[PDB]
Parts: sequence; structure tokens; C-alpha cells
Amino acid sequence: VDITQDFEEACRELKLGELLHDKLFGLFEAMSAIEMMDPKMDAGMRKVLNFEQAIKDGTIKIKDLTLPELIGIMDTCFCCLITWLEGHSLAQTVFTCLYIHNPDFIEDPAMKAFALGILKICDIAREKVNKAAVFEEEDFQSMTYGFKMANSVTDLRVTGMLKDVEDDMQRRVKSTRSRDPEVELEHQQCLAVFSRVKFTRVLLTVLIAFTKKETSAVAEAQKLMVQAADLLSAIHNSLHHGIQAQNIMMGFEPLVNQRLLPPTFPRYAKIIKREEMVNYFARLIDRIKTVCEVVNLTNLHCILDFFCEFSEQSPCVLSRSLLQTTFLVDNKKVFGTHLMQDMVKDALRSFVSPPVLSPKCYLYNNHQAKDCIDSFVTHCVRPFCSLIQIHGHNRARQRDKLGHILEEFATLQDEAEKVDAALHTMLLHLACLGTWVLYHNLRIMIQYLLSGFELELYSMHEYYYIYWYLSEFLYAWLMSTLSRADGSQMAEERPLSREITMSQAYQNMCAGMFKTMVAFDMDGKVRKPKFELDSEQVRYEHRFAPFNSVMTPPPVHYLQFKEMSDLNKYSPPPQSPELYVAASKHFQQAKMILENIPNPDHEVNRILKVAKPNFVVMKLLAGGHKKESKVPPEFDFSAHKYFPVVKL
Amino acid sequence: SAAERARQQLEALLNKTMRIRMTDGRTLVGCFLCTDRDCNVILGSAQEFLKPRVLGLAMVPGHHIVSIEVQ
Amino acid sequence: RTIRYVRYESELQMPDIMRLITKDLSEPYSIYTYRYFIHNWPQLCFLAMVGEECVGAIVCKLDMHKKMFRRGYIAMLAVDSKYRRNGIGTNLVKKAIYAMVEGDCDEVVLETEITNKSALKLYENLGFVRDKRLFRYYLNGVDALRLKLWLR
Amino acid sequence: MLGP
Ligand SMILES: *C(=O)CSCCNC(=O)CCNC(=O)[C@H](O)C(C)(C)COP(=O)(O)OP(=O)(O)OC[C@H]1O[C@@H](n2cnc3c(N)ncnc32)[C@H](O)[C@@H]1OP(=O)(O)O
Repeated sequence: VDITQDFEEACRELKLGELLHDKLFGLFEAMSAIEMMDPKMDAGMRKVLNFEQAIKDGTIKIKDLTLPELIGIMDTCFCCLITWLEGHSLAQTVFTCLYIHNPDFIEDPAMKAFALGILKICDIAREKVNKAAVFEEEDFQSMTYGFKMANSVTDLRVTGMLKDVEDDMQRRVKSTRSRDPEVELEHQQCLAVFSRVKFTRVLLTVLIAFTKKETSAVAEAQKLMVQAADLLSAIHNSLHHGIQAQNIMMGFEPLVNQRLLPPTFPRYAKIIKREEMVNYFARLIDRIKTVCEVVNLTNLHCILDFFCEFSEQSPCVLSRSLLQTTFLVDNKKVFGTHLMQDMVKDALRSFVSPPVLSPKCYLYNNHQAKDCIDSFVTHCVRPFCSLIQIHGHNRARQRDKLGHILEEFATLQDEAEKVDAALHTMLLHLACLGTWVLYHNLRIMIQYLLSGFELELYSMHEYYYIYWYLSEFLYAWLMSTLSRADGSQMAEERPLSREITMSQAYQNMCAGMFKTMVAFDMDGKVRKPKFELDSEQVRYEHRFAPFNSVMTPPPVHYLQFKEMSDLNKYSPPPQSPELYVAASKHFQQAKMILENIPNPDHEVNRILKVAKPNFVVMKLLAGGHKKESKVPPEFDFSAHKYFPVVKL
Repeated sequence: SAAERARQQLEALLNKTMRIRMTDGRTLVGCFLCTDRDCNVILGSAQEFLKPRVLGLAMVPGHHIVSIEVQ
Repeated sequence: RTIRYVRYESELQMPDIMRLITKDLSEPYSIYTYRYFIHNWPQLCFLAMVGEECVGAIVCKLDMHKKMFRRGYIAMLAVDSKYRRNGIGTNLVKKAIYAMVEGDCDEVVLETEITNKSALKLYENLGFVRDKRLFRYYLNGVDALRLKLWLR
Repeated sequence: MLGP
């Protein structure tokens, strides 16, 4: 029955701002209501046709496919796969290819083999990403929309099919190996198709090896990754042969998935162009090559350093998951060979060498001491897995998780202190495990503070007190911890020399930046909140709120911060000249400490690339240059993530 | 009293089918939950058949509907 | 030209707000979102009107979150293109902030696109602090920044 | 700009 006439008239006599919900629906379930009129709200709005209805229609080609059409289809499938790997939805990006809906109906061996290879690669990538679970809410969409992805044929059979397809094309390539332009074009197209098939097989084999439970197969993928370089060179050289799109290419239906789109607001992913396809795959191959070397490290600290260095590259979602899975193939076994407790014991012995873990002490064979140290290690096994998982996330979401991990690390520090005190009482070796936990806590705090610079969360007027906490308090504590660790190693007897040198350089640069910012404020070149009311005390307390959970080192409140960082303590108070001179001296010290370091790696070169230009600026500005100007200076963070270049 | 009677009838119209059939078709059915003086209707667990979609809560506006029907 | 700031009074002003927000904001808002924000917290919504038109609109919300601190929220801000750079938006945010602090608010939060440098400069001048980075938080694709103003 |  129709009641529109009786409904519109009734609704037109309302109170102009009155709703009709009865008793349990107010404005909140009414939020997120899909207004089915707007283009940006309603997800659903020639002829839409799926593969089954396209085979009979004839608009699709399922037999005797021309080489340029094959090249175009393969290239666009690669583009869709890369777009999915970049974080877009599966259904709207990769399954627009009508061939991978059901490869059984495909009769051409090359197209069917490539479709099965793409499906297997997608399945392996989804399994690895889900197992690691290092992806956030919007960095990956692993939902398959109820589709089936090559669950029938085994992966080894798919690789064999790809190999057979490549072998059936090698004969064609060699048959035309040689002045007829048409045969030259045919040979070039055949070579391009072979290159694409071979690269697909290489990538699938690399992922398969990463899916194996034996760590031996991981190292075997390096040769295939090397072959991928030449394969991609060929694939990029032969790119103007395939059939171009008409956006909509002959074979793809962009809107074939309309009943499977989520009911929420649409994001409308945009598939990338064919030009950038080759570059992304080369970068991914290089990233996987970097990942494959993680099975050689034997100690926990090197593993953590490698994880930090890899995450500093801002890698893709798939590669991080691969690294996480190859680090922890099981819930408790690292690399599938060593239990993590043994790894933590080895790390402790190499870093501080407590008497309990030393074979030459009477505490190794004791029953109570062994149980106590085993309990401590078992309690410590979890926070390190959590820390590595946090390192596996993206750059934006690392800060919050790092701030949250401090509670568990402080509990672990307290437990370590109690254990060490009890063991020392039993022995009669002081603060050994405490020193180790303090070093890890200080490293976490340092990285947490620097991630603020990395993500542009710190304002211009907030630099001067952020660098002070890094320089005078945190890195000063870190140097004491490393010196205590190095001292205890020799006292019970340099692996920590490089870390000590790097820490010294970082501390010197941070102190120089702090002095420069303080002098800039004193001159009047830094813009401050001109209005309203936001006390710097509240800003400081909320900036350093996560540090309140930890107890050692004690948190520094605003009242204590002013006393320590006050320039009035020096009699007479220093003018801006003096602060500029001090900053120049700090930069010179950092440059010398780096230049004296043998074999400078990539991390040293970038830091040298900011210390040198900033030192010249500090000396030039120390002479009174542009002293009367009140314009704010420009800080460029391109050279280094955490340390900007002071440009006037 | 006419306004009160109309409000009572509209309130009784809740918890029904209330098929929408907007100006582009889409044959929305769902369940009627609330309305306003602009004649826009919000639904719940609403499907959309072009020419099932299980939308969460449609908000079909006043100037996009043709005729509604309640079973 | 005299610019007058008038608080929200009745639903007759809703079409003025909707026109200003839609033509300026990028994300899509249904009319029920405006109705929720206006009806639940009418004391925090202010408009900038000249003559017999509307040139500004600020829509805000205030509600306790996690039963830990009463957090304020600036949900919508818009100034007409022909009238920007006259300090309309700054005064709108100032009045919203004063209303929130009169309502015993502990903090004020908001999001904005990182590419929108004008709003970032305005909030930094006013005293807001960048708190979190959100990748692809919007529909357009621009990474969003969560600005906070800690009061206590 | 309220974001989801
Ligand atoms: C989710 O709602 C919130 S995002 C806010 C909405 N963004 C948006 O694009 C819609 C509204 N945008 C605006 O038109 C503009 O960004 C507003 C909202 C800030 C309104 O502009 P106003 O003109 O009201 O801003 P002012 O009130 O003039 O003060 C702004 C401060 O920032 C500097 N500023 C402003 N626009 C600038 C441009 N284009 N370039 C440089 N600097 C700009 C102003 O100069 C002012 O600082 P002052 O030094 O002038 O005091």
C-alpha cells in the first residue's frame, strides 16, 4: 500500500526542528547515515558484465590472444597488484581483471598461468600480512570479499606451469633470434612476454620461499632477487608494445564489483600509471633483498638495530610483515631454531655479563639462582616481542605505541632491580640487569622523542625545550649507562665503541641545536603564541606525560626544568654571541667526532651533511649578521629527519 | 489536535517496512526510524536493489523520493 | 563593513551554515551531522553575519571521553572566500574557546588536512599544539593532523 | 574537518 500522500502532508506539519525517533535513537545512530543522494556518500552511484556473462557475449577474449593484448593485460594486472599492495581495497583494484575471477575458464596457457601466479602471490601476501598483524586500520585491506584465490592448485604446480609457459616461449624467442620489421616486432613482443612471465615466477618463488618453515630457503631467494633486476630492466624497456587503456582496457571491468563494496563511505582508489610500475617493483625487490639478510644476525641488539634501520626507510606494508614473520616464524621460536630465552641470555652476557650467566661463577650451578634468573628472563621475553612488533608498525603509529610500552618496561625495570638485589644478597654484580633495562628504556625514550621531529609534531617555539631533554638529561643518562655497561664488561674480563661514538655525536648535535634555539629566542627571532592563554607549564607537562610512568630516570617537571636550563645561573648571564659560539663549538665537536670514526656508514654521512652547513651558518651569524632582523629562520628537515639545517 | 493526531500516526508508522523507491529507483526497503519537517527519511538495515546491498542507515532526502510504501 | 558575531538561535540559520561548510570543507557531512552538533550543544555554535547574510560558521562539541577529562571538540570551521584574512575565523575560535572554558573544559582537539597551511598557521598563532599524525585519515587522501590545546 |  502507498502512503506517500498521507506521509508528506503529515511530515509537513512538524515543529521545524523536531524529530520522530521514539525512545532509543538520538542523533548518534543517526550519525554515519549514508545519504543516498550525494556523489561522495552513496557508494553505489557501457554495460556491467562479469566474466561468466562476458565469455558468451564475446566482448572478452579467452582463446588465441594476441601478444600486445597479453602484454597490456599483464602490465595492467601488475599495476592493480601494486595498487592493492599500496593499501587500496582488493575488490576495487586487483579483481577488476575479469580473468582472475575464474582462471579455469581461461584457455590460453600464458594468460591462465599468469592469472594463477597473480592469485597465488596475492594469497601469500595476504597470509603473511595477516600473520604478522603489523598493519593499522588504514594501511592494508586484507578482506577478500568472499572470493576464492587459487585454493585448488598447489603453489608448486603453479610455479611449474609458469616455468612451462616460459619454456614454450623461449623456443619462440630463439626461433626469431637474429631484417624484416614485422618479425623484429614479433620477437620483441615475445621477449617482453617472456620477461613478464619470468619476473612473475621469480616474485612468486621468492614469496614461496619466505612462506617455507626452514630458514635455509630464505637465503636461496637472493639469486632470484638478483635475476629480478634484469627481468625488470627488460620489462621496463619493453613497455610501449602492449595495448593501451581507454579510460577500461579490453578485458577489465572497473565496476564489476558493486554488490561487494562496503556500505560505508567510498574512498575511490586510483590505480597508478604504467610508467611508475617498474620503479615500485624494483624498490620492493631491493627491500626484500634487505629483509633477507636478517637471518644472519646472532644477537638481540643487532636484530633490534636492524629493525630500527629498516623501519627508518619507511617501507611498504608487505615488506614489514615479511620481516616480522621471518624473525618470528612461531609464537616462541626465533628463526625457527633458537628459543628467545637463550637469545635474551646471550644478549645479557654480551652486554653486561652478569655473574649468574657466567660459567665461572658459583651462581651458574645454584638451584635457586638459576630459577630466579630464568623467571626474570621469562618475564622479559614478552616486552621485547612487543617492542619489535611496535617497530614493525608505520611511522605515524610508532609514537603512541612507544609511549605506551614504557609502562611494561618500567615494570620490567622494577622486577630486574628486585631480582638483582636479591641475587647480590645471595651472592654475598650490582645494577647489571638494571643497567641493561635502563639502556633499553633510554633508547626507547630517545626514539620516541625524535619521532616527534620525524613526523613534524613540534612547533617552532617547542624546539628549545625538546632538545634540552634530549641533551642534558636523556643522552647524558644514556652515556652513563653505556659507560657502566662497558666498564662492567672490562671489570669482569670494543663492541660498544661505535654506539658510544654515535651517542656522543648525537648528544653534541642536540646540545648545539638547543643552544641555537635558546639564542634565537633571546634575540627575538622565534614566533610565540601571541594570544589566548596556554601556559608553557601545561604544554611541557603534556609533552612529557608518557615519561611519568617510568621511575628511573626520574621525570623532570616544569619547575625543575627551568632551574636546570636557566641561563641566569651563569654570572654574568651570556649574551646571544656567547650562545652562538657555544653552538658552533658543539657542531665542531660533533663534526670532529664523526670524522674520526672509521668506516662511515650511511647514517654518518647524512648527519655530516647537516653539521657542516649549520656550523658555517652559526659562525657567520655569530658575527652579528642579520642581528636586527626579526624574521623567523627557516628549518629544512630534508637533510636529516631529526636535525634540521638552520637556514637564514 | 490535528498536529497531535498526525504525530501519533507518524510515531505508529515506526518499526515497519517503509519501502522508499527514490527518484533513481534503488527500491530501498529497510525500516523506518525517524523523519523531519524536510520529509527526509532515515532507515535501518536497509537493502538497495538496483533498478541486495544491506546499507547501514540510509538517509533518503526529501527531494529524492517518489512514493513510499508500507507493508 | 561591520562584522557581527551572533550565537546560534534557531534552526532557521541551518541553511546558512550548510552552504558555508559545503562550499569550503572537503569531507562530506550529512544534514543529520549538523543537526546533532547544533541540537546537542547549541551554546558552542557561533556565526559571523554581515548585513543580512552569513560569512562565517564555527560548530563545536564538548563531551567527556573515557571518563578522564572533559574534552572539547571543534568540528567545523568556515569563512567565506571574499571575507577571509579579516580575523573572522580567529574571533570565532576565540569565542568557541571562551564558551568551552566557561563550560569547564579540560582540552580542545581538532583535525585538519596537513596541506591546509592557513589553518595550521592560525592554530599555531592561537596556541594550538600538534599532537598526532594520521595517514590517509580523510576521504581525499591528505594526511590529517590532530591539534590540541591543553588547558589543564 | 571531522574525519572518520
Ligand atoms: C575541520 O573543520 C577544520 S579545518 C578549518 C577549515 N578549513 C578550511 O579550508 C575552511 C575554512 N578555511 C578558511 O577559510 C581559513 O583557513 C580559515 C578557516 C582560517 C578562515 O580564515 P581566516 O581568514 O578566518 O583566518 P584568519 O582568521 O584571517 O587568521 C588566520 C591566521 O593565519 C594566517 N593565514 C590565514 N590565511 C593565510 C594564508 N592564505 N596565507 C598565509 N597565512 C594565512 C593569517 O594571516 C592569520 O595569521 P595572522 O598573522 O594574519 O594573524
